Amino acid sequence: GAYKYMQEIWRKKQSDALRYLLRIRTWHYRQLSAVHRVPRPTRPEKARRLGYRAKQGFVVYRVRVRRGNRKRPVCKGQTYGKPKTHGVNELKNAKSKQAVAEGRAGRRLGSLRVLNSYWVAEDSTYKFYEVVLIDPFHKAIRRNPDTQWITKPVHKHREQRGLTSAGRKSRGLGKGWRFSATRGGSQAKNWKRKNTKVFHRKR
Amino acid sequence: SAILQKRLKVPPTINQFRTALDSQSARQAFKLLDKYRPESTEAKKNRLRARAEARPNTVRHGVNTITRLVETRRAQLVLIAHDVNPLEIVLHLPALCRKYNVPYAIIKGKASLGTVVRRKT
Amino acid sequence: APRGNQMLGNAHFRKHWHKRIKTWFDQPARKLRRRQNRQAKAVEIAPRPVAGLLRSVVRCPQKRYNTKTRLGRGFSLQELKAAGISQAQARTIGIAVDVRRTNKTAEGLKANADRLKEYKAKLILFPKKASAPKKGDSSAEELKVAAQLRGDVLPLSHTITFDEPRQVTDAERKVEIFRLLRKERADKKYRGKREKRAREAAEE
Amino acid sequence: MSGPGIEGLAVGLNKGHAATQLPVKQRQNRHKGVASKKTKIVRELVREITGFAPYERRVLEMLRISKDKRALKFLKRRIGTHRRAKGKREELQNVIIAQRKAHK
RNA sequence: CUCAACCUGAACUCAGUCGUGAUUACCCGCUGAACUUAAGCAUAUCAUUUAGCGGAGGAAAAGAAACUAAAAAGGAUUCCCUUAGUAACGGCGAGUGAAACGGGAAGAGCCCAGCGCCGAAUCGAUCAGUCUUUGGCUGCUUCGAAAUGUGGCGUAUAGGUGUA
RNA sequence: CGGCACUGUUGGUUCGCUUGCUCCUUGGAGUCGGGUUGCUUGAAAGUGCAGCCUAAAGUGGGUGAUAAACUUCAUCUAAGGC
RNA sequence: GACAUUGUGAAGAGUCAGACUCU
Repeated sequence: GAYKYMQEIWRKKQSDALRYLLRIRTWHYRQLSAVHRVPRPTRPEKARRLGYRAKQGFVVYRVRVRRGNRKRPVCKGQTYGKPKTHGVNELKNAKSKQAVAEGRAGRRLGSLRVLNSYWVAEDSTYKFYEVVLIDPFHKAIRRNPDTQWITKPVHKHREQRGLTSAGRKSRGLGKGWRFSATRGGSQAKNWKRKNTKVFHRKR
Repeated sequence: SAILQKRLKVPPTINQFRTALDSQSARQAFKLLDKYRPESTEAKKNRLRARAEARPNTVRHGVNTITRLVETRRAQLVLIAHDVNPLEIVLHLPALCRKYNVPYAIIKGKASLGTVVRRKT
Repeated sequence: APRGNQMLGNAHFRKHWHKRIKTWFDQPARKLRRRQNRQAKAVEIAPRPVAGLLRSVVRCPQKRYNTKTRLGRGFSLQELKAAGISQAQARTIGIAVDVRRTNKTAEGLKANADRLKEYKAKLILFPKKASAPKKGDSSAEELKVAAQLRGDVLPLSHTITFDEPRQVTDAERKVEIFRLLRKERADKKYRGKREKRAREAAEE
Repeated sequence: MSGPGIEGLAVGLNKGHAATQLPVKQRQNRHKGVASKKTKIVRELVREITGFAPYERRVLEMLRISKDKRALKFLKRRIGTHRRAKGKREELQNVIIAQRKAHK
């Protein structure tokens, strides 16, 4: 099908053709607002494999995120502590730029539900993602028994709780000994379990 | 944006879409295509109640549909719109058609082609 | 200030442990709640076994435990085929299917095939519509003795048997067990060096 | 080997409790990785369309000059791993051979 | 230059929706100290913790292996006992510190993209009938979404064609 | 007020399912991986997370807890979802 | 200072064997 060809073509981001297209598109994106509604996905096949359907109730937004580390917000780099906490500059955020972009889209659009997002462009200053969202109250969504899951209260603001694909990557979930720190579904839960003092009834 | 697309150097595989069928050849192509337009809304209305009381040749559309036809060498002629945006949707067709020896031309107007098919684009 | 002969202290109480304390005063309450849940489930799914699906037999993984068997997650598709049970049919008649496990040894496959066979022998199938039975469904007076089963389905026996006394054979005595063990250890340990020597000899 | 005094060995090259082996059949999940014919056609056509990346072009120049070690080091630095560097170098060497045969 | 498409972007007290703000015991994502211990103190410790910000539910999160392991092998997630104050980390100082196997509670499995086939077979509003009407069912109702592809089969246990 | 079980009725729906043979077919990219920086872990020539640079392949990719080549294998199938 | 953002042409010098490097 054509979708396989689109996927393979998009895999070649250093080719002349895709470099030209990305240059044009990045220039265009830099002139718009930070969060901006998009008429249609820029990468229909990527959106499809992330879960998008060309059906009423699915919407696409483009979010621009500033690149680089996260400077510690202190006055004149004054931390007032031991030297181990003096770092101000080479400090990296715990969440990825994609996760931050999904968070911005979700915060702005409170009545929709963030489904996913994908990379569309980047320059030295910005990274551009497109977030696919769903309107949980459109009947085209509520009557389809396959998208009904996202219309339930337990999925409110998934990006603010780190449940989207981009969000989960930062939580360190997985199987095996490499991911044993998050047994129970979260590092905080596992830490609580390991650091609770247990007093059995008969001891 | 229009100015930038001319100012920058365009790679050949992107530039091939700028040179489209000339006016006369395009008119001939559309004249041929208009003979096999899909079923109209009024035709559907009139046929529905007759069938309730009781598939010719047609132009096929859609990249995935056209891509399969080309790979199976079942299509005789393929017309590709020149203003497809995003362009990656049809970036492969000119080379794919030429690889399977299927005649193809980049005709002007995804909206003109959509009219032939009773669609938007 | 420890004084005299003492074991050096090790108590891990230097954190704010008073914020994370778990007591077990609700242990009998939890026991009662789980018994009540089992009773409710039994009423809900009677006459099906309260335990639920039938589980498979499994050898414990490591050599420290490989002489013991235990209940597994389910039956492999190879075992289901050997017992002549479809996976779809097993899901309906209440047999656990382990879609990840595969059998690499005839003895392991056969044990579970026999387990499936005895479960089928002990099974009682009610007619899909009480008015009209069909083929495979159990007989009328069989459906009267039906009773809910409690505990594991086909529980495993852990009794240990002792081999019968026998005669000490001469060939048994003439074997050098310690020399054999040390020879095996040496052969495994020096296998690679001998291969290197053989390759060098061939090259010369 | 089983016999007088031996019912199985817990150590050595022939250790293991005796058991009968069933014939081995590949699991379905193992099939992932094989290129389909259509996928190979797609990849070759997309290569023809898009072309080469800048580091690929540099490696092609090195291979034309026959600096295999320099190409390997460059690909190790860029791609990162010896395995991947070897794979990419072999593919680009095939490209060079095909170009030579086609043109000259 | 006329008319008509599409694309992109607007304005509407246009028709009908939805979000905001509370609560803290538990839950999810971030941000993030110092007192204190080291008989001083800077790494370390306190602590991936007070404090700060955001987001849900009756539970949440996790969850159906890019797993454990190296047996004659186990087989989603969650929780308990044990492993164990162990392997390991640490001015190798003060201190810190898991997991698998094993015994149990409970146990339930699945859906896409892609490939391929049917190919718009799919869907929202509106109108008219009809019912058990705080919502459903029927359409030559009229509009619109959808070929930059909605629906059907189908997802690693594979799947599909024909055939018995 | 609920939960059931059986009867009737109303509306929708069912060319399917299993096993053998036959032929065909079969997959997620600025992602993985690599360098470096910072945090974090019991994880020790890097356990997890992230910034920047680099940037894939297709029996390929990951993993097998001491780094690297060359070898025996074993085990899964990441970058989508309930 | 290096890398990325960073594109399109000329002249000189130097490497190679039409590319690269600089200015």
